[PDB]
Amino acid sequence: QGDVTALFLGPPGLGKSALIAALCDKDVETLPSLRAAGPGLFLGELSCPPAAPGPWAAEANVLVLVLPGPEGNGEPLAPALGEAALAALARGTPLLAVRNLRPGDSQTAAQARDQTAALLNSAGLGAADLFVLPANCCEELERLRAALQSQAEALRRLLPPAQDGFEVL
Amino acid sequence: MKWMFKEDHSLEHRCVESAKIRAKYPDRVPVIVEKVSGSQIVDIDKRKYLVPSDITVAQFMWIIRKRIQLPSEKAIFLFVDKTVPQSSLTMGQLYEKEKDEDGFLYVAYSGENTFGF
Repeated sequence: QGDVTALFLGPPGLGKSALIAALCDKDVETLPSLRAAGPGLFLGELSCPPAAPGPWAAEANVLVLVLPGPEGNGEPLAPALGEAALAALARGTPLLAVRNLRPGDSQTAAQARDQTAALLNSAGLGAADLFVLPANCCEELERLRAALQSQAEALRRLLPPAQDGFEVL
Repeated sequence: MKWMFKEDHSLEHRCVESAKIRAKYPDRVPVIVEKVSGSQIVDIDKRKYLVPSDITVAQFMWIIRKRIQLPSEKAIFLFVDKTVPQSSLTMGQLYEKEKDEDGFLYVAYSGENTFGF
């Protein structure tokens, strides 16, 4: 009877809102702003920077990292976001990672996967389930949708309903 | 005006809480009620409410009066962002106008408090 919140955290400009809309476009409800992605599951996103990821990730029942490729300014996993992901893992929060490729990227889906898988592993986040959406996005997107839904099916029994503690007039 | 609710929860916790309840109950607004610190009026047992958006501020004041059993010959006042809200607004309208950044609407109440507000 509980409601699950998956938060997508990562740099600005990576299309996290459109990713959430794409994930929710094929859901019955379509017939921080949270969007329902099937019963019991809400998806939200926060750009980090500038938000400090730690306090938000602490509220995520599922944590989804959204990461850029190597071409980007800086490096794909900022220290505070890596530390927040390690804290989620330590407490048993399911961890997912996404590379949302987009037209004219230096990387094939295969290269982005291999390099991002290696980066995550090297940062102690090897247990993250990695999704690499092609520029054309698809099979990976549907795998992400189903992984989010199945992680959420399992967590509902640990979590109160959203109304918990509210006097519903 | 210290708010126990805010003291008890991180800003992020409060944001996700209101966001979840707003997504799940789109015709209702989440409200925190606290009596004015230092005031003489009896306290209220429950602080956290899910209020139908269509009831008026005046009607919500009557719900609060009933919850604290305030005798009819005593006055009650509500205060939202430091001022007296328009009694004929609906709670949905008051929410959209005065909601906290955390997505909750914070309503303080008192009696004819000698010490003001």
